[PDB]
Amino acid sequence: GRSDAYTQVDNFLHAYARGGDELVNGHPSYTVDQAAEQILREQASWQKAPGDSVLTLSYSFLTKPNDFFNTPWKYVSDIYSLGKFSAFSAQQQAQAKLSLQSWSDVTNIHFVDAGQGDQGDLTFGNFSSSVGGAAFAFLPDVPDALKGQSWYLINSSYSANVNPANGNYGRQTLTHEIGHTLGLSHPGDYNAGEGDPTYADATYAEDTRAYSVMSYWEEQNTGQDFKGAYSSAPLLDDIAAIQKLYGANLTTRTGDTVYGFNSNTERDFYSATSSSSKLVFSVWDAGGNDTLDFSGFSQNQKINLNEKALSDVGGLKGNVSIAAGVTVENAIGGSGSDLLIGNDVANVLKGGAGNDILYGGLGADQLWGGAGADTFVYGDIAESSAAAPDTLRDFVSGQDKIDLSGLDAFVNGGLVLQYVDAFAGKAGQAILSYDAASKAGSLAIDFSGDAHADFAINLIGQATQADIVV
Ligand SMILES: [Ca+2]
Ligand SMILES: [Ca+2]
Ligand SMILES: [Ca+2]
Ligand SMILES: [Ca+2]
Ligand SMILES: [Ca+2]
Ligand SMILES: [Ca+2]
Ligand SMILES: [Ca+2]
Ligand SMILES: [Ca+2]
Ligand SMILES: [Zn+2]
Repeated sequence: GRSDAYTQVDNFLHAYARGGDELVNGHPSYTVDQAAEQILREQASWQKAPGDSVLTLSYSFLTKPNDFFNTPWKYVSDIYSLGKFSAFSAQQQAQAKLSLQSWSDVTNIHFVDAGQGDQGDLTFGNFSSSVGGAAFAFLPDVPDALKGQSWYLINSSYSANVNPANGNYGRQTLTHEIGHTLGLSHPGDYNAGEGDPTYADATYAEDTRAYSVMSYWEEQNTGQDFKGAYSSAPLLDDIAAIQKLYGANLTTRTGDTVYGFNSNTERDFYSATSSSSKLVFSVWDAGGNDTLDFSGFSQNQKINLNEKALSDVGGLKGNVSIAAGVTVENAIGGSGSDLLIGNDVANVLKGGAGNDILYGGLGADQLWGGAGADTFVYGDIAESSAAAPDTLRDFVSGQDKIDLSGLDAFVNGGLVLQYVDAFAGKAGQAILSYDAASKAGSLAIDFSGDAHADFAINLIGQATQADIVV
């Protein structure tokens, strides 16, 4: 009968489900693509210049008011005044460049620094009198006089935009408004709308800050919890949306990249500096052997390397995701009791201290449970074919367990394992080998009864029959 260990894997594999025919939060559930289509509903976009291979947009920081500032009412009907104008401070400029970069990392856009003034295709400036919210931008389908502008509220009472920094609202607002200048709309409001909306007014359930920085709804609405932090860079649905517009950037991080601790992506939102770090990011990577290093956290974590899946990293829930079309290969857990689930390719999963549950999935994985009593789960024989078997690089009999309880053959077929020394031609025969010389163990099982192993598991440590769970 299925074990608790296998149950935890199955549960997390289906956590944060999207696209179900069901009504989630009284709203239809959209897939990543349906969501992208919704975010792009206005059909606004920049046109790539003649002879340019990539869309090239320059940006500049306004030094004095422009036409729209002086005469807002000539463009936006109900804006009589914007208060006092002020230029972007040094911090706002540095942070604005990091947000711009986070967009160019995922699409084919090359941002050029036009400096101080009104010469850039995208301009940034501050205003002091709110017209409703804390900032605003114009999509690229407006007359040339307005195209590319984004404005941010700064005054004695509202200070969120004064010091943008990794993880805070000020930084997300920059990323959000720039999104607008690039062509992205809020995930909702167009068919109708009002003055005081709530998440109840969302078009689809995944319109929350866990899937799109363009949303205004808390991630809690969908089950995630970033504990006060805000994503500084584009999230799962934003990447998909911006990519339909300007294509996927296939030149980004093509080397062997590490995300989290010991990061080599010179990006603040992909790096963890201490155990107290609150990470919130969606991985976009175009190539190489990559690792999600979450070694520094002591909390119980759940990591899923499948694309489009979210993980509960460092104390937060559903804070780490992997974009569509991305293959991350390895993951390293921390000292807490973790759940690491791999994807279709060969993965290196390291549970570290604590009692972990490792699920390699398809491909020949290298599973390391590390200190503690770890469980290595399997739910399909093809996950460790005899042709391309897994390798348990640090098995410890009487401590670690190999979990086979969720296989169909056992849970439905009622197959019983008979430990033989040679395949005779009966289904259910298993040979537990072990060369004391190399200290290399082995487990082969013939499910089809044709005297040939269908499922195999290499080992480096001793595996007794009392270690295998069915
Ligand atoms: Ca890479
Ligand atoms: Ca990769
Ligand atoms: Ca661990
Ligand atoms: Ca795998
Ligand atoms: Ca462990
Ligand atoms: Ca162990
Ligand atoms: Ca496998
Ligand atoms: Ca066979
Ligand atoms: Zn907005």
